[PDB]
Amino acid sequence: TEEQIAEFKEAFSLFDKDGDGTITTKELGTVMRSLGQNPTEAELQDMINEVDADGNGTIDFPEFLTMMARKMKDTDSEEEIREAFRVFDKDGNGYISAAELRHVMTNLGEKLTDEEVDEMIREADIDGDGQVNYEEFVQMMTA
Amino acid sequence: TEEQIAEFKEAFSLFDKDGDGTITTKELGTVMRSLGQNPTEAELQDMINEVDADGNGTIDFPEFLTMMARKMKDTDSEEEIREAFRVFDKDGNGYISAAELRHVMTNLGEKLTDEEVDEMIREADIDGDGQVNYEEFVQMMTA
Amino acid sequence: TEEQIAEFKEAFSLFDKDGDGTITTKELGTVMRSLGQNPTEAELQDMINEVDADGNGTIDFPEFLTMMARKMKDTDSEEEIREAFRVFDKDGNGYISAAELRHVMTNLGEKLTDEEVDEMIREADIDGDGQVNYEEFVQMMTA
Amino acid sequence: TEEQIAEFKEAFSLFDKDGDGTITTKELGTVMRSLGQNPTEAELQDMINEVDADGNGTIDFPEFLTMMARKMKDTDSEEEIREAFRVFDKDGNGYISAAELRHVMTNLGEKLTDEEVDEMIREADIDGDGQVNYEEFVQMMTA
Amino acid sequence: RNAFYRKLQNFLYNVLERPRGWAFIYHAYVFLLVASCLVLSVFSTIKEYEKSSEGALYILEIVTIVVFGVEYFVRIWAAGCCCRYRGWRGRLKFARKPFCVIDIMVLIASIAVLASALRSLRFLQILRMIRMDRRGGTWKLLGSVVYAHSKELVTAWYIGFLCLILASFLVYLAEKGENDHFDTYADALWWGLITLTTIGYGDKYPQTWNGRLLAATFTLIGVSFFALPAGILGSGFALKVQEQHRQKHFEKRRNPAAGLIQSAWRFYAGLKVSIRAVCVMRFLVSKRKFKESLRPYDVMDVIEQYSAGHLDMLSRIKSLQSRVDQIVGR
Amino acid sequence: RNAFYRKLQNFLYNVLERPRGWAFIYHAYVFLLVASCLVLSVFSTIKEYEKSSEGALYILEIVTIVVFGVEYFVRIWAAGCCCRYRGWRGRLKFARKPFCVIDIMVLIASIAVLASALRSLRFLQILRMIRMDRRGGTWKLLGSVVYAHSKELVTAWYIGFLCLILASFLVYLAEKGENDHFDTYADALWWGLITLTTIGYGDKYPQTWNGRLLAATFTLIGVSFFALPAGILGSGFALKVQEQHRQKHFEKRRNPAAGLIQSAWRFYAGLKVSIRAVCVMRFLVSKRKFKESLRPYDVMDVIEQYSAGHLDMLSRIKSLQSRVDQIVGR
Amino acid sequence: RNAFYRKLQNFLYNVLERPRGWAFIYHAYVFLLVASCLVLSVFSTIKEYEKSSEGALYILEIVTIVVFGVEYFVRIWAAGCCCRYRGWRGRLKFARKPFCVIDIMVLIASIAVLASALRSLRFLQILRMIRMDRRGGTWKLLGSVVYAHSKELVTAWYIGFLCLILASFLVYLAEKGENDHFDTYADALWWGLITLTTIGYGDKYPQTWNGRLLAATFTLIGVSFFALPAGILGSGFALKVQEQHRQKHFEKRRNPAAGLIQSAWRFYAGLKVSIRAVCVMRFLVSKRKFKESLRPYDVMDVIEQYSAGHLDMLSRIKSLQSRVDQIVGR
Amino acid sequence: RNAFYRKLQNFLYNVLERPRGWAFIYHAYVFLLVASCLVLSVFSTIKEYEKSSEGALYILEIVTIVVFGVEYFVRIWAAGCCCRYRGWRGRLKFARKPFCVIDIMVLIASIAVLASALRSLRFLQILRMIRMDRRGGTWKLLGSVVYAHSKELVTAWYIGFLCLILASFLVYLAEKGENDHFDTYADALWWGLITLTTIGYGDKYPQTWNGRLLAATFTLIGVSFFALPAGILGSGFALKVQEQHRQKHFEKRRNPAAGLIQSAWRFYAGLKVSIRAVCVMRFLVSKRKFKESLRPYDVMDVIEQYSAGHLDMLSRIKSLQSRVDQIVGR
Ligand SMILES: C=C(C)[C@@H]1CCC(C)=C[C@H]1c1c(O)cc(CCCCC)cc1O
Ligand SMILES: C=C(C)[C@@H]1CCC(C)=C[C@H]1c1c(O)cc(CCCCC)cc1O
Ligand SMILES: C=C(C)[C@@H]1CCC(C)=C[C@H]1c1c(O)cc(CCCCC)cc1O
Ligand SMILES: C=C(C)[C@@H]1CCC(C)=C[C@H]1c1c(O)cc(CCCCC)cc1O
Repeated sequence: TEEQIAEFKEAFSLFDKDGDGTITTKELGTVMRSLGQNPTEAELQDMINEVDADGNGTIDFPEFLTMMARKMKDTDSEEEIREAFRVFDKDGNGYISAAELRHVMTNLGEKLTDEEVDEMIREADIDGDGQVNYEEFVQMMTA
Repeated sequence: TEEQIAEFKEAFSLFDKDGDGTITTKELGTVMRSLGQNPTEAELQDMINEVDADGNGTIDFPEFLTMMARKMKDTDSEEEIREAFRVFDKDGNGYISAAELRHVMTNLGEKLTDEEVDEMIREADIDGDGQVNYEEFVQMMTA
Repeated sequence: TEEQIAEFKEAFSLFDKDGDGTITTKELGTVMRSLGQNPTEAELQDMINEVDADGNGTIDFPEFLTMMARKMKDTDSEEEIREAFRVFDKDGNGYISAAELRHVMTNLGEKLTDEEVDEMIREADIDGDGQVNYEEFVQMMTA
Repeated sequence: TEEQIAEFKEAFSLFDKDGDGTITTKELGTVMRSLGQNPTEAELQDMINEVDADGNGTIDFPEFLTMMARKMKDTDSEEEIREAFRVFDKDGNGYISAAELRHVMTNLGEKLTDEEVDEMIREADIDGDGQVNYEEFVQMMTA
Repeated sequence: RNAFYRKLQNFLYNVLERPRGWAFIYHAYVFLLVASCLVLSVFSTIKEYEKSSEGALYILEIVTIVVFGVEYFVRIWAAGCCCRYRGWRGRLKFARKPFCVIDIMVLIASIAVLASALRSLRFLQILRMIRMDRRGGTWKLLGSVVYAHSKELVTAWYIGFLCLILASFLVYLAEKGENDHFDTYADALWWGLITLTTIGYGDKYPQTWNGRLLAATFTLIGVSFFALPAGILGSGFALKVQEQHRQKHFEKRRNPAAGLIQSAWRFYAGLKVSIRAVCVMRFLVSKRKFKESLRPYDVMDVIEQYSAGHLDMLSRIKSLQSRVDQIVGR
Repeated sequence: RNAFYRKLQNFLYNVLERPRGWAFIYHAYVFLLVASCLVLSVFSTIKEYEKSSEGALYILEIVTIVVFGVEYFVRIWAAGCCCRYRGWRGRLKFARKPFCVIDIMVLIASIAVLASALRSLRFLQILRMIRMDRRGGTWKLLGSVVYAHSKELVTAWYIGFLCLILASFLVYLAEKGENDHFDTYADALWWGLITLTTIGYGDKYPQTWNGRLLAATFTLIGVSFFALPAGILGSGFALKVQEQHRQKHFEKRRNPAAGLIQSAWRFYAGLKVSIRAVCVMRFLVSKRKFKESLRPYDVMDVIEQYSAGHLDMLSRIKSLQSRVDQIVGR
Repeated sequence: RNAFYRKLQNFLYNVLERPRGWAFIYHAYVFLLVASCLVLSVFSTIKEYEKSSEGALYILEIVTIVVFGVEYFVRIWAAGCCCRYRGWRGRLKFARKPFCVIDIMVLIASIAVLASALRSLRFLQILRMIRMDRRGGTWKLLGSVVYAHSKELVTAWYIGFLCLILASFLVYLAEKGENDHFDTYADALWWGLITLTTIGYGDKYPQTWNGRLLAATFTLIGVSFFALPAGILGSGFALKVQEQHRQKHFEKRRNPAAGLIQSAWRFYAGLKVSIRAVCVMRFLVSKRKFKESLRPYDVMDVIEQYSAGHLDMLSRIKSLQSRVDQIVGR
Repeated sequence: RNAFYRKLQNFLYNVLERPRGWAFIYHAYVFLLVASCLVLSVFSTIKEYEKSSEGALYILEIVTIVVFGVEYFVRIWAAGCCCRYRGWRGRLKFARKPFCVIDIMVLIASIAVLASALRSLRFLQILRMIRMDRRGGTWKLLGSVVYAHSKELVTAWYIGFLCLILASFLVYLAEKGENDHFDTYADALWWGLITLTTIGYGDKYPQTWNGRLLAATFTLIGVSFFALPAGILGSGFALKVQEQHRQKHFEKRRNPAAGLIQSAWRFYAGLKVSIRAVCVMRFLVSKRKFKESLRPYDVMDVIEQYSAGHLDMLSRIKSLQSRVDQIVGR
């Protein structure tokens, strides 16, 4: 909508420090460093490659609108997260124990804090049975 | 001819700073740096190996004369450029699209400026049909 | 016993400089450096992995008590030392010559001093026959 | 003889700066640096391994006497130099051209000076035919 | 006591469905059972042994249908472990699996026939043998390896076929007159196929000495060209086994998976819109890194890794160089 | 509408000429067609089936000649994509291709014969089958692999031939008297070849027990030595497949090609003469780098790369070392 | 003179027990001896040669039992080298080894029979041949390689068995009437097995032309699928040989063993208790490093090594970086 | 004109003695010649063809002895290139080579026989074929590969032999009564060998259905175990070819050879004695480096190289570290 488009343009300008309508690696790196997270050159190049759907190495507002227009339904991330969890699930039946989740998830990848693990448990351990099933979690993830 | 030989000797002396009739890696590197382009040790050694047809690692005026005495007819570079372009041509039929050429050629290898791409288009896109054929371009390259 | 437990707790506190009941890599590294031997990061991580029988990367007094409660009988180190010595024994029959032992053992691995080699000879070359057998040595090692 | 043994002991003492009868890597490296040529750690260790016929990593006068007591006859270096030259000989018949010898030998391995190449030619190109045969040269090498 | 029942049920599911270790032994036993059926059925085709063969096969069919029914029930009961197969609808979907419906169909067919259907019996034995694959893994593996060596297999086939027709025609010319074996060209083709394959029945073989000379010269090549496919496929299978064995060691799918899960959650979890942007871009990055950890999954990545560090090394020393440059002015 | 016509024509050229993906299916169909001809022709050689075989083969020949003519015309029309095959002269040159002239020749021969030529029919079927290669790719690949293992194949052949003659002679000595199979040495050689190859017709086999003992001892070795070539070639083909598979990943022909094109153009595009020199030297460098990216194109280059960087490391630290030396005096 | 006796005894132990070099020749001789027995025993089954065969076999049995007794005694005398086999109890335990008890049993059996037992003689010859392995090394190696390629072997078996039954059934249908070879389905199965294996006795072969067509089409595939296991296992064995050959070079079991021995001794050898702790932790570290030097023992470790150094270099420059940062403020 | 004569003579020596390229064609021609003799000799054993065979073989023997004499003379004249074979004594030593003396012996034997010796003719043909190896290269290569896989070949042989005896004995038990093929155990052993080898003459085959069942079960395994050696050796040969192909690229024998020659000359070329010491130690170093460049000559050296640099890097940074430590105090 008008409000959504205006907010998206404001965010893009926040990214687009120069104001020329073309975001480059330097601007994204600097703004996201100011956010707090320090990136790597390969990381910025990967973001550019994933977001550059034009063929010039820079992005404009229409591309950001098409990106953010993407919704949880059509990301087609189901099978990917499923295989990831099967790799996580030692048993392979499709259930993850609470203790194993607490030990592994918070101590690998993008490390998370105590509030993060608490909210994962809140929105995943609905039944509080320990052996958290993820298929329902990912189905509500898509929605 | 006399004028051509005199100019070739002048160029060789420009290369041969020492004046002993033997061009080494240092003189070529320094003069080409003065031209603007910075080489590498492997690059200089490759030039020496390709141009040293005597067997002592240095060159004299007769070798330079035999080199520049070469003609575009006898370079025998036809098949090489053909295979290079087939590697470039994704389709493999023997035609290159203008947009693909603009995106790729100017963004790889020895990068080129806008005037350079303009002159490639001028002397290659004779018909202005986009899908530039290169067999005619290379045939006129040889001539 | 009470005395053994008290001494083990004293040793753990010596290791546990902080006093929070959780020994980490920093404390063990610092105390063992104060002992004299400089470790490596991989070495400290290996100690942590071998001693962490809980799943949090740190250790408490009960784990140290269970460890030190281990006796020479139940370490099950027999076959391992046997294969190690067979690798040492060029002949493979099961006897090691005194000269070969002196040359190799003191000049590899955790280097040992002259008193060390003297005590190995004392407690291994019981018969003083040169060809030190090790099966008896390891059987008394277990006891 | 007495004179030869005295000279060998003088040379060993020149090597054995310490005077303890045990030459180590440091002494050989320092003395042979004073000679002019710079070694490498691997080079010194290779000399130690090749010359240490005792088993302690250091050498004494008897070992040097046994070494220098070696004569050109019993080195058994024939087949080795033969295979080396066959590797050198592109044709493989057993003759080396003077031009190829001059270009290759002086520009590889332990580089040699002009006097060195002159003396190789003097004692190898006996017939002055260019295609120097080496079997006779190595037979006189052994003698 | 749901805990112990769940434990026993998951063990039964593991032993019945895709097993890993000693469970195979049980399946082997079942295989033997069905295998026995096959043999007995074959013996049931002999008039001499028809009586005893069928007598034993009746009892053995009772045994096998009882075993298969018990296994089917234990399976649809132990299917409760899988989340998809939970409750009435989940278990009904489980029974919807093609191999499960095939199992129940063969069960009811055996029950009906037990209470002429010999062809049906043989087909159902075949089907309960086929079910053991249950995934097409054999077919998929064979197809993958065949496709990998498609060009080599096709060249071997083409050269072997040319050799077959040429040798058979030449031997036919050499033998069309003085050998009743090679009456027509079809007989010569049959001979050539049966020899170059090295089957060599002996029903047809050259007898004229020019024919034998041609047969020798052409067999010396045709036998090798006909044995080539077996060697090619065997080497391909062994090389694939070695590749998989060395690939299964590094197991670099853990950290990318953890990063992907973290990023997906965070992306689910003016300046706020820019933050959500950053997060969705990082989610795309997580998808990309997971995918690039899926496909290559090979030793070549190591080289790539080195290359990365290679370039990295350059970069870092440049910074170091820059530093010392400042020290020149200070 | 030249755009859509060009698109359809390029699709037809892709499906007809060297295809990549699903187009093979079409060719497979065509193969089956010609394959059918072969079989029918063979059946046409049988007196019993001559009538029906030829009756069906007439219709099938009409079908195949129609298909081949339509394919030939569609091919010479879709050849317009290739620049060389453009216009009257370009398309005439296209038709000059050996497989195209062979195709038109077989077409007009089939048309003529349809309107005794059975041998011609068989030969033309063979030729239209052979055309499928169209490049010698099968022959070139087989020759490459055979040449690679030439020494191993030759040693296997030599040892197997020695084993064959020795075993055949010894069995001939053991059987020359008490076995009508081994009348002469030629019979014994035929036996030895037919057994060591494992064809084993059964027309000749030793019967005297010393002969059987010698045959056993020598077959146990000769069969292996005669099967060696198949295993050697199969392993060679599989190893070559693996090498090509791992080589096709890095694809380091892009940047050298771009550099070569740029350098060639610039070389085409006192001080001016020196600049043109520098440019032609750089053109030679481009040629050299392109060539060195052509031939090796192997994993060993990676090692070489490391070595380069290795030396680079050394050199770099030397500069760094030099730098700190200055800091000693400052 | 215990020194020379010990030297001779250790040489005899080396030649008898697991040998390394030329000692194999001696065993080869012994093998031939027992091998001869086998052949003679077979000849003793022929009525024609029974007389001479048994006449020679009596002397040869005397010879072989004498040789085996002398070897057994020399073995239990040269067993004194091994510490476990020292003194009365040690040598009695040595004789307790399964192959030693088997040896003495076969010896006393041969002595008894010499002073009808032909079946016993054949079995004991088999046993004294089997003893040569003495370890199961052949069985263990075969089992390891088979297990490594279990999936490929099983898919080959499954596809080959499906091909066998399908081709047998189809040829049986094509030939059940016009060929007495295929009376029943068992005959057709026997034919299919004997042809797809390429044995091809010739007792049964298709004769009807539709049967021959089906047999050709299905053999062209079945022979390859039946030869697949041999190629797979051969390639597996060769690849394993290459892997072992390249693994046996680095020999990185020396330094870990020395460290393990040092640590074990030291651990055997307030603040004192902390020191003993440090020592037992270091002993656990020694155990871990020894184990990690045992299992992987592969080229992949090299990659891991690089990775370690890789991270190391990172860490190192960080310190260097920190250093230059201080230089900014100084 | 010694220059042109020397050039022509060296070309002739290259074409005759160990050739590299197109010269093989000439040898191939010669091979064909001698090959023809073989065939003709075989044809000379047939009474029917004896007349014509011998008639052609007389002229062909004249041709071949003329060719071999001319080749022998041209060879002993072109041997002047090799330094060892120069002058009267050098050429006499050249003729002393075993293949040269064999060549002259076969020549004079052919001349004598031409002016019953059929066995001599066959043996001399064999010998002139064998001479082509001239080095044992085939035998040496086969022996190397067999030794490399000695354990795998021996386990295959042992398991195959156990399978052979077991299957033959069981089929003999199943068939001793109702099949005249298996009269004795020797007949059953012959059957088992001829089937597990897949030769399958058809002279003996099981007929009782229990016998056929046992034969099927045991052949399904024995055929694979008997084909295993061929696959193992083929894979070994192919892997060795690949190893040699990748090893022949780096060619690191140039610089060590140059260093060795320099050091040897210098060592040939108080303080003087110490200098001569340093020189002889450096000569030992040259010998060591040359030897270490001879034996390993493998890709593993690359890993070793890295390790060296690995340690080097460590050392280098240590120095750098030391440097910055001084900067702390300055
Ligand atoms: C699925 C396998 C195993 C391959 C690939 C598919 C094909 C059609 C057959 C197999 C195969 C043969 O079984 C035999 C040959 C030799 C030529 C036979 C002449 C008609 C080649 C050949 O590729
Ligand atoms: C093109 C192939 C497949 C090779 C290479 C060329 C040659 C002449 C034959 C093939 C081949 C055999 O087919 C069989 C043997 C065994 C020895 C036979 C004895 C005469 C060796 C042997 O190399
Ligand atoms: C121990 C070996 C060598 C393998 C593995 C174990 C098995 C049961 C047999 C061998 C083998 C065959 O000998 C033959 C085939 C072809 C299919 C035969 C159809 C019944 C497969 C097949 O794996
Ligand atoms: C030189 C080759 C090719 C090997 C190695 C040496 C030996 C004795 C024979 C060959 C060979 C067979 O030819 C056949 C088998 C199968 C077992 C046969 C049962 C007696 C094993 C087996 O190693």
